[PDB]
Amino acid sequence: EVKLVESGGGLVQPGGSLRLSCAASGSIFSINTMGWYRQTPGKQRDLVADISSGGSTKYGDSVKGRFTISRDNTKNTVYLQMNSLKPEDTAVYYCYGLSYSNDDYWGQGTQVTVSS
Amino acid sequence: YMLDLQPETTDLGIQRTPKIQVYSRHPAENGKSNFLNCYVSGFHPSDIEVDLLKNGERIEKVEHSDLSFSKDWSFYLLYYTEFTPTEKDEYACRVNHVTLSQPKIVKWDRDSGSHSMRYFFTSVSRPGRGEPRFIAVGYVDDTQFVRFDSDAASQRMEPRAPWIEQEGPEYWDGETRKVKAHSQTHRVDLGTLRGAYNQSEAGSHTVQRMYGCDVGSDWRFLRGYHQYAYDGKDYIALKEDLRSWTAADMAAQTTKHKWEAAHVAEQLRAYLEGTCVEWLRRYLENGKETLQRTDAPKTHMTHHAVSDHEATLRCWALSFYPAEITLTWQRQTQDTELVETRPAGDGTFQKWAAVVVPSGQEQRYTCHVQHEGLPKPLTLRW
Repeated sequence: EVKLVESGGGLVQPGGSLRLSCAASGSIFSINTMGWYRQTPGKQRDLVADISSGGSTKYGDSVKGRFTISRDNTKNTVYLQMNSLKPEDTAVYYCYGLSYSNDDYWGQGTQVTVSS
Repeated sequence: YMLDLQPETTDLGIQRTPKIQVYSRHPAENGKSNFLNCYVSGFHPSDIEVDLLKNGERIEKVEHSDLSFSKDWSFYLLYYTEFTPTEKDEYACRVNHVTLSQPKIVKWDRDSGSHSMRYFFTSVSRPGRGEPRFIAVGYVDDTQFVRFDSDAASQRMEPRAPWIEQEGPEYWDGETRKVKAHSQTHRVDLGTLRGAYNQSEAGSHTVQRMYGCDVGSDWRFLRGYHQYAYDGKDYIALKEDLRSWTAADMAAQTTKHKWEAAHVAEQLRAYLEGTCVEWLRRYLENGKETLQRTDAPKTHMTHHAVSDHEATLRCWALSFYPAEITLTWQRQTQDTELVETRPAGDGTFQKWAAVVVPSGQEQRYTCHVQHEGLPKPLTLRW
């Protein structure tokens, strides 16, 4: 029903930055919370940052202070400013969204690599 | 009242996915204050991230119970919050765990006897994050009454039941001293078991410890336990006779001989056969209004059409204590859904059984409710 378009990944030097963007399709009333998870070396994915349509934010402990999520509520699009990137931040970052009925939608992901 | 052994006495010489349930404490009513619960159980290891969602966004003030585990060493937790449900609002629970490739979402579908005292201890190593996480809880039957969390600010053993708050400073100073010794034991055993299994110093591991005593309706000693587990698997345990040990692998055999030569079992036997039951009797008397009560199940039935031909009948049982209960459908051990008993958050428990019956044959099915708080077993029908 809902599609998530992701952009802004790629290669970056240590200490550099990157701005991820995620846009949801459909009606503006189709999506509330939007954010990012990132793939761990193992099976699971870990919370990076998410934001509600009202602006309430939550960050994972690994990215507190360096990462910042913002929202453009006229187009249901969120942005993730990733500062001070380290090799430990290298992963596939999945955009996700929650419908107002608690239905979750997941994007294909964007690879992020931090050099040595 | 915990064990009080010297620290050197008890020195030492599998991943499960959580089951999830979302429900309210009481039947949902418009404008009536309630509590939204998310009960995760049967998972290992203990690290888990549980969120409560309202209309597709996180609920801020969410509380959870203290970490405990069952007989198979799998953990269980209850996440809850106070809420007033209205017409439009929708609720769910999101759980993340090492066994899940992505967080799982479960929506809130709005439409005389024996006694025991238990103590559970969990220690999880945190390489580089600091000292291991230590959590200890005490139970009298299905009621938690004390707690300790190494990450809490008090660094004290804290009451979790009204009848234990009567105890004086000598009691709480002693329990705080004993629970810190339990933590130091697990702290050393984590470094010991790591090298005993040739594991790296960068991974996280878990040590679990359980002991307690059972008494009959005459409050006389029945059985005692003292079990130890490493990473969710049995390590060493005290036999029912309380004088011999049951070890699993080779490293546990080494601990078995060091404990046999130091006569550890006799010190444990004296506590379980004497001290454990003595203070269990004191708790049962001091909390007689709570621990010796028998709350009868408040029952009712619901009917939900599934395919306009087959219809689902659900037998409910709510607000009952203790947790032991039997629910059966009589036309039938097949095509009958029986859910796990779950805590309500106020000391009571819940359970329901379901039966898919053909439309028109509703009055040909009966539900039987067997509870020790019920004089005569109830029989319910639509």
